[PDB]
Amino acid sequence: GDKGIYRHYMQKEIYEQPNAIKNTLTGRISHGQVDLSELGPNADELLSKVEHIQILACGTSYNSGMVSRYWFESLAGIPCDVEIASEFRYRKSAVRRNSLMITLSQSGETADTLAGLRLSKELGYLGSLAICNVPGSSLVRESDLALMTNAGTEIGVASTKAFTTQLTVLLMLVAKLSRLKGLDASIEHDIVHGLQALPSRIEQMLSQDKRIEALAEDFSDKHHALFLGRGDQYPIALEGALKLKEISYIHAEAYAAGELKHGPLALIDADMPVIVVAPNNELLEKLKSNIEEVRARGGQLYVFADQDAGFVSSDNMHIIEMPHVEEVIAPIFYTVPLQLLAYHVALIKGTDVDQPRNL
Repeated sequence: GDKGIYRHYMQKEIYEQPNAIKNTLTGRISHGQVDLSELGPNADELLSKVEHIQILACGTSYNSGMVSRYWFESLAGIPCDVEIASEFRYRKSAVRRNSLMITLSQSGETADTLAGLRLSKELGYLGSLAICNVPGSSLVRESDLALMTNAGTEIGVASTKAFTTQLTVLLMLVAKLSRLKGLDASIEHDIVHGLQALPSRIEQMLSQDKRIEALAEDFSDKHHALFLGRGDQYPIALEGALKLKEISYIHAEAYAAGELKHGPLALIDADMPVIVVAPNNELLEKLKSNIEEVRARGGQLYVFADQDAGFVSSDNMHIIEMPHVEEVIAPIFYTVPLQLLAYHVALIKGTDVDQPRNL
């Protein structure tokens, strides 16, 4: 990795995101559909007889996994369950009738997943689709089926592109399975549309850089933050929180937006800004009401929403507007501002973005 124009690998990776997402599509879309042809002819058996998915990873790879759960359950109608590699490999787990081992992972060497998988062999899982990003290495070698996200490599210790790409492949596989089960096949095409939209929708968001450099000032000297998502956006709060913990060292915690008032609200003052990710109007109405209950301790709500939704900043709710995007890929879109955000906080605090402390 040569740095080129950028200050850091991480910045670079963020800015490489649209491209990399190109590559993870190159020849997986043809006749404008999902071609899972590197899979080899022994692929499509199996996937048809699936009535449950089990995903299994660490770090950020886990959050990508968590996202794609929401997808399956609603889009492909296939039960999905997510687990942290370490939590898995030490419980007697009940197995699900006919189950797939999707094991998400970056470089596919990750100690914990690796043996997570192995335990499934002897637990009688239908088998193993790995998703990962390095050719032939220990996870790749022992998995039945591969889905190399080929990102070019990620040098910064904070997963950026690696997240988006994994989300993409997750997304194709949602499509492959939705057809291999009969359903509306429009439900494939939405994915495919959004899927092709995506690369330049991120460039949309990338251009918005500057406006995020602004907001990070609001965050650069805080020591707590509270990221709030719902449904499939919630796992994006986990990725939000995570990155802020990771590269800016702020205590960031993510939380189900519904749940503000069973715990955290009492934590909010001038030192814990609350970020929400992409609420709908009904949600926002509750959060608005929540945060007003704490205007006195000087708490602020920062909301990332569709310019299209016409929310308006009141004095202590601050709308950050993003462009419209197609619901199917929203989760992927919204990742980037949180990435840039964290990154800019890190930049202003001057903390070691590429190799951050203890990670």
